Amino acid sequence: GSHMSEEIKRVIDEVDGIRKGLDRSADPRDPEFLDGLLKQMEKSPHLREQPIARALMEDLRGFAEEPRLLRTKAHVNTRRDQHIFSYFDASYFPRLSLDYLTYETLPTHPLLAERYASNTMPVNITACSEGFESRVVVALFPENHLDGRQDPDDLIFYFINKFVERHNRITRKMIDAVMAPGSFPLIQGADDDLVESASAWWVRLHEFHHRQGDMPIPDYLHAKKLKPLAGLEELRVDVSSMLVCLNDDELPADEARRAYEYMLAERLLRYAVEGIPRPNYDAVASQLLFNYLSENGGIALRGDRIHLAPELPAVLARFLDEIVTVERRIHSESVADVKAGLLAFTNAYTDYDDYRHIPFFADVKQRLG
Ligand SMILES: [Fe+2]
Repeated sequence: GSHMSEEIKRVIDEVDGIRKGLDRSADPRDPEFLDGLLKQMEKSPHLREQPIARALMEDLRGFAEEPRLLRTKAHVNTRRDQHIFSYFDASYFPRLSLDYLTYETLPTHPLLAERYASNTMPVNITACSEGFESRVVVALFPENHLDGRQDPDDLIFYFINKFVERHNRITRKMIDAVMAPGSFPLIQGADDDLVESASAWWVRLHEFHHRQGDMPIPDYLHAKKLKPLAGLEELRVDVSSMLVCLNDDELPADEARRAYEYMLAERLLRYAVEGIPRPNYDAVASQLLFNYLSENGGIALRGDRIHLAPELPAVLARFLDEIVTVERRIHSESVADVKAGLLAFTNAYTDYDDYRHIPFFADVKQRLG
């Protein structure tokens, strides 16, 4: 390798060595645990030279008095370099602990980050410790750090290489075997660099739209924690994103179009089949959108193929309007009552027993891998 790449491998091999011996049953905030971790790190000769590791080490040393990873997050948020290293404690990323990555940025069109700014970093992982190999760890959020905090400057990271992989492994196959021929002309058989860019558009518009509307997630997180409502919210921001891709004609047309089709294929196909024995919240949301589209003339089933209707962009805007109409009630009714209204919308387009994978996708999951 190059000289840097060899040194990074030495840094990461040290991380992987400490990490695998850590008592993971312990409370990772316990001072004896952290002191012992600090001592292994202080005797870790390539790791302890890295600026991010020195920030982490000082944060950890002071953690009892100051339970913030203040220097670690300042390093990452200012992007002093493209190294991300910390001690993570995330319920839904259980394999993350003492973990280290380097990333490469992805170029995005200026009007995208200009008109639709958030603190979102779509990046590719270029090297990492074992925790970041977990296929589950497709993003990284400020509160996943040991201090559990999210603050207004914090950058959110999405590992686009992992989304491209999911597209290559599941979505492509599904487009061919599930959609009508000709459904997704700009993204069908598209090159990975083009999927990559579509996916970076998706995450950027996704996070932007979370913060938009009458019930934006920062403020209304708890209103939207129930599985159907968590899923309906993700649907709201993805459809909003799709519609920006169709309606904002100042965006480059091929890229916006490619992003649009990527988002719709991912939502209609890959997210719709996820689920151990039963659908997850993303799956239920895809079920919801699918049923809603069937029943309102956005898509039709014939031949065991989804056919995308000419007026799908109109049915999408109708869909988003029904959510916004319910969410606008927040300004005059109780949260409990607006939550009941959101729930009533989802129940009209899903099947609950937990939720059941709808029969069309039960057969696709059966038919395909
Ligand atoms: Fe989201």
